[PDB]
Amino acid sequence: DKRFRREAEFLKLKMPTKKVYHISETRGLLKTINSVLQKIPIQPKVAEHRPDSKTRSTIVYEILSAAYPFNDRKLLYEEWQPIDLVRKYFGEKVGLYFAWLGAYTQMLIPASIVGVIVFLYTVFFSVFMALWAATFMEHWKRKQMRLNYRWRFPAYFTNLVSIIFMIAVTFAIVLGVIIYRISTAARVTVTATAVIINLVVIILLDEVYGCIARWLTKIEVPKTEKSFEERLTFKAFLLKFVNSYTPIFYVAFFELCIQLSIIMLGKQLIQNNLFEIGIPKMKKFIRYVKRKQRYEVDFNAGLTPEYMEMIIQFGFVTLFVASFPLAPLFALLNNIIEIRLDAKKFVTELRRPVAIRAKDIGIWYNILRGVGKLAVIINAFVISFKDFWAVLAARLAFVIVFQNLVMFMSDFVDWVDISQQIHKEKVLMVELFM
Amino acid sequence: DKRFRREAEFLKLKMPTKKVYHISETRGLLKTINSVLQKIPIQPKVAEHRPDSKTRSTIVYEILSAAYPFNDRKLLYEEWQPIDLVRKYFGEKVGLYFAWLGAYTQMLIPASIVGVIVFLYTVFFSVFMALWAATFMEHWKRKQMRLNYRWRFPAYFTNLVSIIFMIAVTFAIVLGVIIYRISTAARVTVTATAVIINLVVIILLDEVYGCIARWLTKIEVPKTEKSFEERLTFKAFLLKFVNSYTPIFYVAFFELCIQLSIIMLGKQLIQNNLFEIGIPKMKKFIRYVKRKQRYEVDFNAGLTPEYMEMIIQFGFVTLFVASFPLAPLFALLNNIIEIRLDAKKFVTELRRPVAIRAKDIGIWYNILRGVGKLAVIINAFVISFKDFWAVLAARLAFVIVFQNLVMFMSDFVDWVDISQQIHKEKVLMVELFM
Repeated sequence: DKRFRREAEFLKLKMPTKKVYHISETRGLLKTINSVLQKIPIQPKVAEHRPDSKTRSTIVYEILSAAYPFNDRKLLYEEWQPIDLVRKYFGEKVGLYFAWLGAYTQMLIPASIVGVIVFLYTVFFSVFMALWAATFMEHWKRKQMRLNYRWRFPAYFTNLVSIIFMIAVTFAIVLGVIIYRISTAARVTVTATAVIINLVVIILLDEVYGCIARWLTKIEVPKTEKSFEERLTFKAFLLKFVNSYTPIFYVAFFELCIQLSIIMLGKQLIQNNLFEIGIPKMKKFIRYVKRKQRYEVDFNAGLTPEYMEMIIQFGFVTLFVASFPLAPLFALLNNIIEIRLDAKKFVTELRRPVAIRAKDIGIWYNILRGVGKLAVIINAFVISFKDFWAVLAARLAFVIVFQNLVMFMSDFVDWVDISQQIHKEKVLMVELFM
Repeated sequence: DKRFRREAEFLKLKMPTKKVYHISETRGLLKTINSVLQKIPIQPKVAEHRPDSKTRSTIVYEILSAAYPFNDRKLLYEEWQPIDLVRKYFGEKVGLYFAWLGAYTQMLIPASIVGVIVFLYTVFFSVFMALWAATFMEHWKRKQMRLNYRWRFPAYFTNLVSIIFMIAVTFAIVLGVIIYRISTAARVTVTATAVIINLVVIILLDEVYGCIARWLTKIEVPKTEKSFEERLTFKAFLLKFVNSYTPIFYVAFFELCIQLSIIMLGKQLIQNNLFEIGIPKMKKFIRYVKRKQRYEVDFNAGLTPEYMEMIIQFGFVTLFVASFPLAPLFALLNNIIEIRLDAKKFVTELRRPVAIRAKDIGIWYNILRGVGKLAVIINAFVISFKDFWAVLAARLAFVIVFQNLVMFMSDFVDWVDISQQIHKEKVLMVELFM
């Protein structure tokens, strides 16, 4: 692993005392910023007392201006399922990211088929769709165990402040859609353009409220780098899910589901893929013996949004699971596509580090559980949506039995291996201990 | 621990080989049935290798016709909160039984106060009552951690058979109430007598369907004595909760809540207390040097129903939590009363054994969680219960927002210590290990 860099020199000598702990390193000088690499077994045996080059620079990070750290990576380049050297090389938490990502593809897999069978020849698609959700959570957890075998008051005042400015942004979005209706007001295509500039403004407000949430999480003085990012993700899916889901919410009570699917595909392709590849050309044209050349390539890395958008994709998977079926299929196309571009995007990365000790997606996981939770009553609530009073009455009745039958089916699924190998493995642990 | 008793003699010698394992015992002969006591430190040190007289006869049971096993018990007799020698003497699982029983009293404690404040001067009692339920589960679990610190197809064919005969008994109860209406048919007091004979018939059908469920669980060939009793309890609360809750269900859709409270108090006093003390007089009049006299007293022990009725008491706590408030207060009187009679009932027991290794009530615990779960929508569903169509419409609307606000408050409570002592305790474990 390497490093970049008066008080920098003196505290650099203070850092060299930490190099004098048990470390072995070297320096490299070019382009008016310092750089220092390192590599060191007996000291790694002391590291083995504290708790395989991935583990090596990993433990170097456990030891610790800027800083950093390929024929097997080229073996990935030909090779890109990928979980073996993906875990061995890319990392564990991101290995879960591509892993449960590919699981999200696997949930996407048989689901679109029955949706095509639906669109051939009506709410049973939504019912068994919710079943597909619960099963997706189910084998998500089961497979999570499988790869687990394969491996003070002013803060709450600011919480109320984020509540108030949050709903202020929400009604601001309501001004986006209502003023969008005024914008297309004075055939369908004027509203299509208003949806185009509207989702463009959503592309604006995503970075706007998003980096605003970076100020919300950055101004919270987070000591730990596990819970601060967690609640930062909580606000992220909060305002972001408000941002995305807000327009379809304006569609529902305040048809245009084709525009919703256009925003789905363009949000997949034109926004995420094309803008994401645009960022590679942004840094690229902004710029535009073996280990020496790779160290030169070092001059040439968040995950949560790349997690969260899949959440948004799951939010794509959930909400309009009410209306139109076929968005799941092309959604799965964007899934496998963004899987491949995710892989090559990881190839394009700025030297992403290791990340150890994680069971699952956690905040994202139970966040998805709650996504199903709000999703059921939500999509039902749109699904039902003189004597017309009694019509809406019967509508509310189907809402009710829809709710009770819905969660009843949810618990019915919730009724649902290698612990035998855990037991005999522990018997072997005492046996080798003997 | 002791024992009672041709092939009995030969297999008795086979048992004496198990006495020749590491055991020390003695025999005693009277009244045409055999009896053998036992007591044995080095062999108990071998028992300490396998995993304090309670632990002694406990491990004797771990070693194993009929069989069995008091100035500290008299110290309980004056002493009867009781958790110290209750755990030390009475046992751990039953110590949880009296423990979370007294916790159920503690939930009963401040709850009746606001109910009196209600009955002075309307659904907010039910709302905060559900809050009292969720908190009851909450500090039930938290206190459970606190005392935790202080310590193939034909079977499913029979499951369908129990379903069919179960609903057959349910409609049979519907014949009980409807034929009870025919019975009082040809002022209110004729219906009071019909309720009297009705609940008497419920007292019949409790033992009837109850021992029928003993045939359901006894004919299931249960190998283990942990899951068979669990599902036996599941059928027990199933048919029993159907039995009790069936009449008020007949009251609701098919006022008489005073008769419901009369069945509550009489079910507490006349049924449970008076019939229970009647069983002591049943065996008593059916019958009607220190260790010698106590061994003579040995000639002179289920728990689940004694658990389950509290469930029924919780089922008393839940359902008519819709209608009338003051049944909680006298219910708490029956709670403290049945706590005392529970204590002296444990004094009256037929030499109850030890029971180790249990975190909590389990089947009963999440059974109570589901009791709240069905309870919320249930009591709401009774609580809302030309243009009268639109009246029931608005009724259904309050049902809906009642449901969403209800579970919303439930999760709001579900947002909610000595693990520090666990950590420093483990630091002391390595330290004493050092």
